[PDB]
Amino acid sequence: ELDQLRQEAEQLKNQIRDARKACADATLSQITNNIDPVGRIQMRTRRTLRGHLAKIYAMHWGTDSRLLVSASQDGKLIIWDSYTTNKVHAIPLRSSWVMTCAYAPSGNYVACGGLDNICSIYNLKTREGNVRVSRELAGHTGYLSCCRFLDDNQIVTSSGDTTCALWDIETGQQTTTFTGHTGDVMSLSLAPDTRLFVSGACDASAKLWDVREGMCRQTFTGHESDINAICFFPNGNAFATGSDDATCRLFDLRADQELMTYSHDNIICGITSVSFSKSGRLLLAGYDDFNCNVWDALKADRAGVLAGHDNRVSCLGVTDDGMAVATGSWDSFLKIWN
Amino acid sequence: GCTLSAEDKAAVERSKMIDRNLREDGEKAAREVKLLLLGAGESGKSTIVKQMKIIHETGIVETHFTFKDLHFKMFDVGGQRSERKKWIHCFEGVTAIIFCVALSDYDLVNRMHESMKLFDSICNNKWFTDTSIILFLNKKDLFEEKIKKSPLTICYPEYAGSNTYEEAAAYIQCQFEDLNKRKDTKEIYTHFTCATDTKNVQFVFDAVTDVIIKNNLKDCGLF
Amino acid sequence: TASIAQARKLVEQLKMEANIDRIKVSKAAADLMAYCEAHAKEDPLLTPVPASENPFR
Amino acid sequence: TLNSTEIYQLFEYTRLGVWLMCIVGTFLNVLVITTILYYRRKKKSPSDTYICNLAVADLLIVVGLPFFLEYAKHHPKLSREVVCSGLNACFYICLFAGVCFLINLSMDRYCVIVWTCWVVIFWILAVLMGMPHYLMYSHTNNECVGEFANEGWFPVFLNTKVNICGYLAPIALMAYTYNRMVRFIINYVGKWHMQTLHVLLVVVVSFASFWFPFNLALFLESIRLLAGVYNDTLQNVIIFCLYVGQFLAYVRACLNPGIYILVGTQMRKDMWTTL
Amino acid sequence: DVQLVESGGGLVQPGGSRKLSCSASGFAFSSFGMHWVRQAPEKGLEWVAYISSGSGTIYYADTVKGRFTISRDDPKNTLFLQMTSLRSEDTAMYYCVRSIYYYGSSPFDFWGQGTTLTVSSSDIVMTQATSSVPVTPGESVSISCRSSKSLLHSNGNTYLYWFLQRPGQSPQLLIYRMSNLASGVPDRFSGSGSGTAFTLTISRLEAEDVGVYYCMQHLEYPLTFGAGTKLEL
Repeated sequence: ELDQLRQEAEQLKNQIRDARKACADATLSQITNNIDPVGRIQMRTRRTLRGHLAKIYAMHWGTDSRLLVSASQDGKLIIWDSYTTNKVHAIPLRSSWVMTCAYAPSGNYVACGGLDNICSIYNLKTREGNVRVSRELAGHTGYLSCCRFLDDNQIVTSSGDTTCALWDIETGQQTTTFTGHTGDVMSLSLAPDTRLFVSGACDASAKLWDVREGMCRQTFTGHESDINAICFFPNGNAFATGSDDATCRLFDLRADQELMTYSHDNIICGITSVSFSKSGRLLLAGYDDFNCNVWDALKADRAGVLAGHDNRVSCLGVTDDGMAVATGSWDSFLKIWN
Repeated sequence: GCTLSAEDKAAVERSKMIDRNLREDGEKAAREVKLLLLGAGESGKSTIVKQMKIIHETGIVETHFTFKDLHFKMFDVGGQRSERKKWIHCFEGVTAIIFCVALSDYDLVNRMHESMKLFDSICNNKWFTDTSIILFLNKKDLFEEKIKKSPLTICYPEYAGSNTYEEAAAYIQCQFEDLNKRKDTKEIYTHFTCATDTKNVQFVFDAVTDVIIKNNLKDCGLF
Repeated sequence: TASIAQARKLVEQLKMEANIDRIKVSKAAADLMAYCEAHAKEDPLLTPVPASENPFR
Repeated sequence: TLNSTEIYQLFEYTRLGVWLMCIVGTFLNVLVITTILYYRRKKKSPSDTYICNLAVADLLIVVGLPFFLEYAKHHPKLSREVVCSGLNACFYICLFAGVCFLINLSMDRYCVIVWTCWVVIFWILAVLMGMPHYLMYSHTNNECVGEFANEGWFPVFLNTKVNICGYLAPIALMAYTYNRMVRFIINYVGKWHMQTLHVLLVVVVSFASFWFPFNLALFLESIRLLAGVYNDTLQNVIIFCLYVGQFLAYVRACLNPGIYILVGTQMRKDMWTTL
Repeated sequence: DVQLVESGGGLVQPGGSRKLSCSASGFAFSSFGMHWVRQAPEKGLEWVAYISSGSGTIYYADTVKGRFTISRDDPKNTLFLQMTSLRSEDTAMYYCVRSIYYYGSSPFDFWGQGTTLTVSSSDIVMTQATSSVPVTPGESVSISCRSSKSLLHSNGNTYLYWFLQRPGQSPQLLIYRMSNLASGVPDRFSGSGSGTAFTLTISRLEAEDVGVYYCMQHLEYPLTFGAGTKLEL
């Protein structure tokens, strides 16, 4: 009956909790107590990109570490050349309510989506000389939160109907759907070798999914409300999350536990975005208090602040070679720090 | 720019033309009036959009129309079953809110209390501290027919007025206005929807004008 | 019937998630620390590069 | 000062610590310019740009008055024909500049309530308007701040033209606009007590009060020169009128930003935070 | 598909005037810059005129200043050349070329068809060895083109372009900026070389690769071509 199944789930939860606790002899801090501190991180602003006329909601770096794309609520996608602050393309959208954007790893296509429950794929290289819509992918029943290219023919999306999906851009049909969350999925992150990915949702839990067969492998809890951002460590064996309780967290795949908590007593606002450095030593996080903090990821110390925006910082990214950091904000500006 | 090459100058000229087109498009799109349409399930939103769709030009639904050389756009988000707290901050900065309530629900499952809860949630929000609300009370005739048999006291235990339209409608209107807690900043406009054509859109037009004028006067006096 | 199927599916998921192999926290911490130590020289943001090879002058 | 010109001498000898007034006035002007210009033009409002330009005018006056005279202090061989030419221009040009921007400021409010190419055009117009008197004919045709030609068409016309198109036009074009605005606002909102509307009132009151005696002097001077010699009343009245006048115009140019901080709530606070 | 068709050529009395037109169809005309390039009856190519996108920049060759005028009409998708005081040295064949400039683009990618005009009775120098070398199908060949002034800019790019003209056709882009392979070109063509010394390498030479090869520089106006080297069986 139902009651025996609830008791069975309680016994399985107790078994998981005891098996996790039985292999936690030492802390990450005790191990990294003898490391020298990083010191002080002082980053200046090198470029300022202007031309948006409303709030900026997403951005993504190109894989050549020079070009990038930005999305805003005035109904434009803009492609920027960060070295000279020139505009390469400007794409008008059919819907002004856009919440995410992505850049293909090859450079040929660009993806977009928002409150219209549709993911749009745009072709950047054509004989006619203008950017045109290549495909529209429909089938989600809630707003689209994030999207990431795996290839020129495969894309992974997450939505506020508590599901994720994997698409086939040639055909336009879902090949696999990932279910199990009980809240709106808000963020998503691909592994470096592109065989697994993580998803963070509004039930205050994160899940590890396997791309080849749509099954969940591990579930990580510990937050208190509404994980908003997630990212992989460069090694591919750990990840970090950021939520509304003004706290970042570091989770480890192989030990299936929690390693460190990045919280301060003077910070009481939520976190919008999170990212790592190139070597995985610094953790950068954006907040609602118009700032951006830089944390020593191994000693859990505050190392720096980026304080050049006038409204909420909504998006944040680091280049592939690790030469610069880009931040976007609701005051309609993008800045490059180095 | 004296060290640039021949191709760099043409790239800069292309970027300047892109800037010009962006500025002209923003100047053109800054002359719109944006309204957010809300309600509690089946209230009569379809009737309002049908009887205001004077001209013609799931996800989200759009409607563009003109009335006395003034353009309006009305967004409807009744198909979003996800969490409202995660996408409502996209709609701050709209000109006004159109809230639709049906008067025939005072004895149905009441269902009026759900409308009261939604109005209290949206009127005292942290993003709509200054956005004006236009309130439509649809289904007047069916309320007239139903009140003659089912007394209003089934909805309000504290009611003590007469069982007739003129008193009960004013009592409902006051039990909906008396939920604002910022009577110094915003305002509530009430209109009992009538089947006669043009009247409803006229009321919207008058309200949006007298809201724009008070905004221009409130702000430009800052110094 | 729907609730029983949901409960059985949740029990099967938890039974599948409780049979993986776990390592100690100290070993995983030492592996993160070693990866951070090895790649220190190739991180521009940790150790600022001279202005002669900074593309954002 | 100069024996040949023999004007402004009695006040000029009795100048004591007027450099302190120049310092306390330039500090105000530069403070206002910094506060307006360092905060993204205070949300990039355009009407604020005009007020900042008005400060650029007032400072000119102080810079003109000691410096050239101080040069005469060091070099006492100067001739009346040249030094006056240099001095006069500054004074007159600033007057026109202020007037123009004041008028512009009024429009920037009026068009809102009832419904930098412009800046460059206005500055060019202001510079042009002063063409006849800034430096021509030297001493004979242009008074050194007060009186001239002790013993024809060009002075007579010049004086009346400035007296007419430099005083009456602002005092009417601002009083009428203020009347219409303050009468219109009441009907729609009734917000009579508004911070902005006081600024234009205090500005117009100051502009009418302070510039009055000097224009009175130039008026009666042109009238008496046209009509009768009247070497008694003419001399006494002109002497009395030009004396106090210059002092008033000086001090008003020095302290004009003072009303901005005393009355303007937002600008006072912004200026304290900026400092 | 992409098409550029020219008209307005014929026999002209010397000292007269004429107008040539170039109508495009198949692409976004208003986003491209346009060039007019002419070819003498038995010689190589020489650049003539250039009009920008948005008509904000116009350049002319050193020999047609004060005589020729270039213009465009965007709504009808037309490019015009007005020619006055026709000297006998203007007898040629005129081509209409499109080019677009942004980060990563490929200028000079589509060439027109050509119209024939028959008038009756500090520059950078690019050098090539013009002797028609013999080839056989299967082997590999190299082609050289040395410049007088270094084509390497300070931003890392080297501005050299390679074109191929098969017998009785219009030129075709092969290599742009000394290394990049054009779209639709088989991977048998390679381009390399340092400043003032460049090489084009063809491996496994087929039977459709006979023709004339030209090298062009795009460092600074006026644009200059090479004499052109011929491959024949």
